[PDB]
Amino acid sequence: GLPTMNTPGSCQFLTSDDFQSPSAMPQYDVTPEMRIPGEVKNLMEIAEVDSVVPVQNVGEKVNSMEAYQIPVRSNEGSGTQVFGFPLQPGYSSVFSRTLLGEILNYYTHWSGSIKLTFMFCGSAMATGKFLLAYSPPGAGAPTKRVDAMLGTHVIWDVGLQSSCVLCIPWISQTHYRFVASDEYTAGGFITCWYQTNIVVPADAQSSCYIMCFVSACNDFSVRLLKDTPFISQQNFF
Amino acid sequence: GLPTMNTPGSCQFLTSDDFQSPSAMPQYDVTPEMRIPGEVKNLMEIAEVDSVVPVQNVGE
Amino acid sequence: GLPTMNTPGSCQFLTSDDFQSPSAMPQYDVTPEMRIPGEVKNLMEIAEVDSVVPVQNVGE
Amino acid sequence: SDRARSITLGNSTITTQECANVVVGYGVWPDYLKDSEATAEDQPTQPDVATCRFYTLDSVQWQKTSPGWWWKLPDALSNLGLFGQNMQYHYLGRTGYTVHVQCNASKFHQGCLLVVCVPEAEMGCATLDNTPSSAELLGGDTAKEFADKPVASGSNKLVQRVVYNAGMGVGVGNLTIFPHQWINLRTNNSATIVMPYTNSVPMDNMFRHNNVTLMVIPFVPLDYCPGSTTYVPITVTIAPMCAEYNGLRLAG
Amino acid sequence: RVADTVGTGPTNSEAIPALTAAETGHTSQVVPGDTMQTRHVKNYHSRSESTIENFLCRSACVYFTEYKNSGAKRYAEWVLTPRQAAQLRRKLEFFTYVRFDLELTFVITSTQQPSTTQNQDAQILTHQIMYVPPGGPVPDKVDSYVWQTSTNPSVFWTEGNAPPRMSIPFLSIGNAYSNFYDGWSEFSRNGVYGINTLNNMGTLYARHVNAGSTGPIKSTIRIYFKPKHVKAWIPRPPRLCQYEKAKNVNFQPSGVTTTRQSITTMTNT
Amino acid sequence: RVADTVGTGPTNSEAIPALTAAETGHTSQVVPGDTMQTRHVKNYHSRSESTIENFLCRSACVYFTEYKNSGAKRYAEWVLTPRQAAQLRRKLEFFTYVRFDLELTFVITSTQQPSTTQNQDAQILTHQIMYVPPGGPVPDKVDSYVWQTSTNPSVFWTEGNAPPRMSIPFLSIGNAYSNFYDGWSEFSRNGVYGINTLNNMGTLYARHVNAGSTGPIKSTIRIYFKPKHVKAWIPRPPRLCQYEKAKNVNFQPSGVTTTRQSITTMTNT
Amino acid sequence: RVADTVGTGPTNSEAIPALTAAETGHTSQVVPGDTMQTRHVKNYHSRSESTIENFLCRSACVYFTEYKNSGAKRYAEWVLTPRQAAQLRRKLEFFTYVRFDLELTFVITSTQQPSTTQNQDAQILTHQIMYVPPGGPVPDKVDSYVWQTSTNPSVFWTEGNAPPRMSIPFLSIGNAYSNFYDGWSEFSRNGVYGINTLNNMGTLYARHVNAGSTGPIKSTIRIYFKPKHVKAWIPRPPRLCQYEKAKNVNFQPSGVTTTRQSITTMTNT
Amino acid sequence: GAQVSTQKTGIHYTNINYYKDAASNSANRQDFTQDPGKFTEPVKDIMIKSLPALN
Amino acid sequence: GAQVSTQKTGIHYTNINYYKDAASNSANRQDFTQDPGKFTEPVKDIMIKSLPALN
Amino acid sequence: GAQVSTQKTGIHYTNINYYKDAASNSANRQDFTQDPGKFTEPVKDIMIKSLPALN
Ligand SMILES: O=C(O)c1ccc(NS(=O)(=O)c2ccc(N3C(=O)c4ccccc4C3=O)cc2)cc1
Ligand SMILES: *C(=O)CCCCCCCCCCCCC
Ligand SMILES: *C(=O)CCCCCCCCCCCCC
Ligand SMILES: *C(=O)CCCCCCCCCCCCC
Repeated sequence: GLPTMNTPGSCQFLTSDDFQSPSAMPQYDVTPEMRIPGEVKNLMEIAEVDSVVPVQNVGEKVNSMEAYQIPVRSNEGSGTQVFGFPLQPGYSSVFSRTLLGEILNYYTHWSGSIKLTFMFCGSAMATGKFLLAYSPPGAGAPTKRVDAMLGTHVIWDVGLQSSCVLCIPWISQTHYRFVASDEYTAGGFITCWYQTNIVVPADAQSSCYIMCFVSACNDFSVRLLKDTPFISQQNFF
Repeated sequence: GLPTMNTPGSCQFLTSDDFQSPSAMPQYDVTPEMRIPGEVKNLMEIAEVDSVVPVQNVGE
Repeated sequence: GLPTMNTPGSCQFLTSDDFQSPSAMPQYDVTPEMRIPGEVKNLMEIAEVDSVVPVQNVGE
Repeated sequence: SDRARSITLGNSTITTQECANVVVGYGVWPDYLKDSEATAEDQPTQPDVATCRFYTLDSVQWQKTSPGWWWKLPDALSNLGLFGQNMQYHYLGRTGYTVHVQCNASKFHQGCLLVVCVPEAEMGCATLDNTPSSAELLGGDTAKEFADKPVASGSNKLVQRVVYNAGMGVGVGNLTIFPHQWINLRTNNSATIVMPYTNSVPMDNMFRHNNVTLMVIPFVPLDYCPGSTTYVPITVTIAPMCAEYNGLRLAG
Repeated sequence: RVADTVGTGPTNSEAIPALTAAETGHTSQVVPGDTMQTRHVKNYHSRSESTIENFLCRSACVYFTEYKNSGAKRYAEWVLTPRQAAQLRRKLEFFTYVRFDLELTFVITSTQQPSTTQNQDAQILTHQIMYVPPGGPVPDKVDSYVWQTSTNPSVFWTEGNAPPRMSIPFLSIGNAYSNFYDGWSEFSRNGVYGINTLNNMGTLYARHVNAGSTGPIKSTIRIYFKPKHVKAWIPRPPRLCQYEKAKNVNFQPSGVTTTRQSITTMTNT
Repeated sequence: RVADTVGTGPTNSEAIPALTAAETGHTSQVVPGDTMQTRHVKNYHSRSESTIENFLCRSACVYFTEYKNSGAKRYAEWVLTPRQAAQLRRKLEFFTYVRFDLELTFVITSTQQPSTTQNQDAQILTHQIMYVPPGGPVPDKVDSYVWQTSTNPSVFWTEGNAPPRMSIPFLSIGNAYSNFYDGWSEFSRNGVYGINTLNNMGTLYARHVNAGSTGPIKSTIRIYFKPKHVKAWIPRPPRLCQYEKAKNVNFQPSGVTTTRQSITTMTNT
Repeated sequence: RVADTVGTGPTNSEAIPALTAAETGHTSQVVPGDTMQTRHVKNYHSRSESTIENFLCRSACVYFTEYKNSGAKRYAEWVLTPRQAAQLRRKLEFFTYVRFDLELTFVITSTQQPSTTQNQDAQILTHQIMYVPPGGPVPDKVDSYVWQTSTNPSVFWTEGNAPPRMSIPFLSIGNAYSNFYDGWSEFSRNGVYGINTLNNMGTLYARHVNAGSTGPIKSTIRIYFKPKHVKAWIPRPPRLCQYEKAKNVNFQPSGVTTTRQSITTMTNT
Repeated sequence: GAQVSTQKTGIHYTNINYYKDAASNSANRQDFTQDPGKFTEPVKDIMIKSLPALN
Repeated sequence: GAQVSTQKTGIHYTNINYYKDAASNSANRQDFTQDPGKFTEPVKDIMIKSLPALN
Repeated sequence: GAQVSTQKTGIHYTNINYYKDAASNSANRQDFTQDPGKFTEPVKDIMIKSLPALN
């Protein structure tokens, strides 16, 4: 016949290969398709959807709904911190089990902007202002309000419209950052402070909560598939 | 020769496969066909034919 | 299938060979290039550069 | 202006003064089955305005400690009106829904609810080698309630109900990929979702498959000071959309 | 795919893109130029690794069974499901309904078993793997008439060759496979719950076609599933708990996340 | 293929499609819209799996024989018929006359046999399978002159390679093979009944070409038939009884169906 | 490529091509015809062997590890770097920044280990090599759930076949790999120096998929890297000293050159 | 001399014949013609449904 | 009957289908259409950023 | 979609790409462009041989 020669990689099973293989059932006609609502064609469709972030998660809070709630209250003075967590989804305790964060433990690399939304869930007599800050890395976390207003920030005023978005720009030396912890591809720190006290009248609760959401922007992308560390087994089920 | 590479499923015998294989008798001419009544080309031809149903079938 | 025949040099690993082989990561898009100064495309570029010669080299 | 809404289906009309828009499904509005997707060869029954109209279910109190509630959709309307009398005489049917959840409280109250319509919400059992009974999953217009503590494992046909796993073994804060709205008491008093028919078959029997489950879950507890109203109800109202039925037989 | 950043200068306007109402059930479409001054960036990034036909289209080991050329356990039986093994199962359960074609690939290995047999001398082993569609005869022994394979798909494989593979169509009676079923198959609503016949796709049998040696050899067959030509509908939250059973969604209650020291701390515990 | 349902409204007419006479030997052409109100359905179903060249075109094991590299039974003899094995035979006997080309495929395996031979050390086995058309010399021993194969088709196969295969034309002297023959070959109408020479297609011989080992090895050859290019005429009722013999249609009387409790019961026994 | 010599006659001119200033940091462009009488020569020589995509595009052994089918060391772990082995490493360090695609090729061999096991009789070995991208589960034993390979690239190879190979893209987060890093990853400038995450490209695992024999077999896997599609920037002086460590540039001080007797001697010592 | 034909779908493939015998060719899978009217309705007179079978 | 398509780059390749079933073909890797607007913005009224979400 | 290119000689060959990734292609051997003027003569002022380097 036709003289041929085999090359390295013949008679191997590579799990990522695409080759054609004969059907075991030939001339089998499959059932028609129907239009089912909500077809998914990309996983960045469903990473652009808001998901409640468990900011609190200190001891026994993860075994309750108190994880999702962020305390804020009427206190003396202002310029006290409300929360702080580091930017690094798919590593951080805060972000690893969010909807964004679990489409990001299947990938090694990530790029793009992330938008946090906050929703004030006090009474309609409560009012206040917050400073929602993001600091690039290289100087540690800000420990005062005056240190935190030197970074990117938004001042949020609560009225009608009970949410505000802090969009986190992409500021990185590299085009991608590792999903896993590395100090070369450090993300920075996201902190919140009282710009002004929570002020309430009599007969309205002086303790209120904030809920946080996280989603990707439209410039976001992920790269390089890998197994997730979050599912295990000891035997077949 | 021409560089080639083998893929999974080489040197297997799949019972449903369609491949060409050389004839053991080459240049053998087969007998002519005749028209025989009642050629069957599909089995749904012969499932569309009435057949007596044994509705009773209780013991003997 | 198509009758083929293998020649000497099949199932060898020659270290100088150029053949195509499937990627283990398919549809992976690589990072963009940037212009970095001083690209090298030949080693005779960098053999045409003066280099101090150690003419003396007698003992210590 | 943007906060006023009116929805008219059959006899019924709903009107709200505080509204967060209407969420529509996956961007698909309810429609009748096409003749290029149909399998069943009989002529459908389409009752129209005798099935497709709002039905109020029983109210349930929101307390300072409340974990949440769920209703499984075709089997929460199964005893109500002629909706309930067409699904026991027919083998098949398909319908979308408009779910409207109401909860009004003063401007001195606070709290937040998540209102989700979850396709095929299959729920675990407290005992790991049993599956739940149908008397632990299905109400009939009475709400089933979640728990805040794990259900102990006996020799149970009980559901494993915990708010934070949502009774399905998933994070409860990730239920926001399903069509949803929030009722935050300082903003709005109602939530409207319009579900289309979601299934992998064009019609299905409705007395052994529940293709949607409504869940109302507090994320921020109800809180108020002494002197305020201490009883705040949550009412659920559900209207069929484009109901069809096929396969007429005897009742059962 | 990825969109280009657009430059923006100072603002002072009645526009309020940052303020929103998240009660509406709508994810805000705010981009970075809204809240701050940005430069114009050209992006050449792509979203080609996060296609559903990249995510699910890699071979994954679903099961493995053992069988011997002597004594009991002469053949292996397995009902095809992608739910015995955690990793593949979790990926498919990002969706409620999926539709795909399989490609089965089998890695069959053999291991000599300890014995006091003198003068063992194996011949090459040939293995038969037989796919039996739902219903029809089931082999009850090695050397039954069911291994004739007159109309059941079957492959034969001699050792030291490439793994067998075969493609399977989409075999559902429905218009998609369902990964979740919130119902009973019985009209009484009794019996097993979450059991449905949309995901049937037969049983697999495997045996030795010869005992080559006088001594005992035990083989292990590993089955790999690779979805292809995938379509998926209705996304779901990922599984948070460990799986317990292959037919149930049953779980042990698990905390939302791992803990940390304070709500201001920048490290995990 | 499958036809589309057509919508129908109420009737009250002198038409009577439901009433018929079944004495005429004609199957009624009534469709569902005749007897009831129907909707219009588009059908996209096909009848492509029920073609005769799908039904009969899968490999099926017809026979297997054994032979050894020592002692008696040095070779295997088999007269080619598809009537030794039940499953293939039943499928072909949905028809009276069939015409097809074969594809033979051979799965040859070897197994070490127990002995007290010290220091066995097999070389690779090579096997020869020889097809002998009707008439002509028959080997009477391993190492006869008939295995020269000067004009008999033959294949040689070394172990650990792909199964051999070869195509055979349609070899009948008639214009179709017959699966039934209601006559005698003798003009006296004596002798064997149902025996005909339209289905002759030689004999198959198989041996080892070397005894590789000093110890005894026994091989098993399995023959697979795959019809292709099929044409079939005159359909027949399926076989209801178990087969007894390969040359006869002889049977043990069997009941029509399995029983049940009553003529109103909705379960089987 | 190579340029042609041009003929020249006598000169006596105010031109001074031979005289130059080498303080300017410019290499003189003097050709032989400048300083002497030359003939015209046609050159047909080429510079095609000194392309960067010839110099670096040959397979080079980077590492080898061993693992056994019994006892301890059931699998082999290796973090992919081209810096364990001297020869490949030196060639890449003619440049500061390089960008290329790998082709991995594996030469896997097995050797019987001495034992007092009677009646050994190996079956063919099958090996699994599993590439794990940075992060994600790491096998801690042979027979963990990580060898499922649901989303990790993996190959399986049976003995006596061609070496496996696979291509790897350019996997850097940077726009080129760096062979030198003059910094710390920490902002404090503490910890390890010269450590960077631009050159991460996972870990490789290798095991036996079966123990074929009753006796012990030890395998050795050798990994070969072949750069291809290369681009390189900023050339550097070659390494003069022997390498000590794979993560450091640390060296023992070495003399400039080897010695000789005098500055007028025409031989080496 | 290649044939290009359509595949079974809910594209196209290429086939070349390599042998000089037409009994060496792959099986004919895509022949879907049928005629049930030989076995159903073998009656000499034309039966019309919506009219008596016997007058 | 060959298809020629572009490769993934920071050229072209050739493919022929060899089988008569369309479930035997290699996986579709290069389909990059997407529409996140079903899961983000499922609201009936059109939301305009730079205007109040609630009047 | 075949490319035909010249061989290294003191004829032509044919190549088809079989894979959908451009990192699967054979090495580029025949790129012979070069520019030594970055590393030799990096000076701002143009040096002319046959004229003083320094006036
Ligand atoms: O290697 C993999 O592909 C592979 C290894 C482990 C695996 N999943 S596991 O949950 O870790 C697991 C771990 C062990 C076994 N297991 C055994 O090791 C074993 C030995 C003998 C009989 C039965 C079994 C058996 O069920 C089954 C599953 C999947 C695949
Ligand atoms: C018509 O047959 C010519 C079309 C191009 C043929 C390509 C042939 C492929 C390789 C040869 C197959 C030869 C089989 C004997
Ligand atoms: C269109 O298909 C014709 C283009 C040229 C075809 C070359 C075919 C290559 C060799 C045959 C592959 C046949 C697979 C059954
Ligand atoms: C352009 O590519 C068409 C030119 C003729 C192609 C002959 C193809 C040779 C055999 C197929 C190689 C296919 C690799 C996937």
